[PDB]
Amino acid sequence: TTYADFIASGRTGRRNAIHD
Amino acid sequence: KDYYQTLGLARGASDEEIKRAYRRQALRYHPDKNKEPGAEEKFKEIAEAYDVLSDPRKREIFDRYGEEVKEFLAKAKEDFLKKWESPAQNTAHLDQFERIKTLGTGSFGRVMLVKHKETGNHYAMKILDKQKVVKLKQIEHTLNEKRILQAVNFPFLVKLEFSFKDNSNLYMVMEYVPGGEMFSHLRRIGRFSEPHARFYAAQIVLTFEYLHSLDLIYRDLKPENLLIDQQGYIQVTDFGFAKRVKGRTWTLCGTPEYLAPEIILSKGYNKAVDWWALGVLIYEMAAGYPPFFADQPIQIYEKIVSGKVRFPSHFSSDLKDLLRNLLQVDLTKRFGNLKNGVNDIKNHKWFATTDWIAIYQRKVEAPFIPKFKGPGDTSNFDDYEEEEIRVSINEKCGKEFSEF
Ligand SMILES: Cn1cnc(Br)c1C1=CN(c2ncnc3nc[nH]c23)CCS1
Repeated sequence: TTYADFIASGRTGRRNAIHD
Repeated sequence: KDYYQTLGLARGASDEEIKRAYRRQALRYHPDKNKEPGAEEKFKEIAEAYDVLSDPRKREIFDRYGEEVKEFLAKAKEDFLKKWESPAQNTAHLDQFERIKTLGTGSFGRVMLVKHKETGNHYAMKILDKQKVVKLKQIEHTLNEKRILQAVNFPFLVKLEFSFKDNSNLYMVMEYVPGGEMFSHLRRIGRFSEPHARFYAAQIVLTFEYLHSLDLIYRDLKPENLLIDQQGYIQVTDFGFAKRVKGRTWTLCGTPEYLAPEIILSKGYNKAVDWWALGVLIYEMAAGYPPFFADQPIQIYEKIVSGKVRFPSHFSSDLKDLLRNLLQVDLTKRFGNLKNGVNDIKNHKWFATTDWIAIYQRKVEAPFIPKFKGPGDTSNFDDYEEEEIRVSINEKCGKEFSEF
């Protein structure tokens, strides 16, 4: 399930920005 | 309810235009041919839209909804350009402020709670190291940031109170919003009810209308950059990526989940990427998680350009429609970037319940007023390791940050 995938992808924390 | 759009007309149509446009639009929703997808009410909507625009006295009072806003913005532009032309500089000094705790750190620099020794008031102070900023090739973004923030003035934007520099740091002192970031609550409350999301989203909508009228692109809409004040309302911070852009622009910056396609692709983009991000914000708010995620950013950008959004089952049908139109991969169809601009979002079925006047005036009942613990409370805020701020005996990068 998506929620289980969201806990999987290490992106549930504060997302830093990209300066590229 | 915009009569001019219901009749598919522009605010400057003639008296025959409204009569024929009424007859062109009454037949396209006639109760005898297109009396099918419940459009008998679109037909009544057209019927009431003629009765007001046909009457030159009814029309005149209706034209005072737009004209009031057109004027409100005109004065806001003028107030912006005076401050844009003469940006405040060295309006305080470090040793006026008692450094309390850290309030946050990261890709920028460090934001600490401080206290003005004299006025005994409470501020957030963002400390940026000149050498690290030139390291991260972020000199032009940092200079921008202070310039756009000291010149803007809106209920839902944080207010820069002071700015100044010493030998190796750039200091920025803004109003202290104590309720914490929307990110920390959105991840504790798990998600937001659709009316709750509608509350915050409408403030973002009015704030992007203000900023875009100033020709500003914000470029970092994300729940980590929105704060909740004591009235439950929204205060936006981090203007690190904001640019004044009359045409296109090209820097790929932002936060991967929230980037519009055209930022990721090498084609230029416009303000319209702020409406894309708003679609991400409403989605993450109403579901608990962002529409496009993945462990590697390039996989996020694969989803973002796919033009495929799966919606959750508890997503209302009106929200699903608004999101399909904010997360349009073709910026020539994206809501906010069409003929009627922001009015397409404002007069949308998901936003039929909301009072844009009353949301501006901070009158609405904020569905969540955070926990208040007096003047200097940092309870709504994670804790951080404190560093001490060293100040070199040599000025660093004096040439690069002259304008600061
Ligand atoms: C994430 N982020 C990027 N740039 C900045 Br500044 C920030 C943050 C904002 N925080 C703030 N807290 C309270 N009142 C504030 N007034 C302005 N900012 C305030 C704390 C977390 S860091």
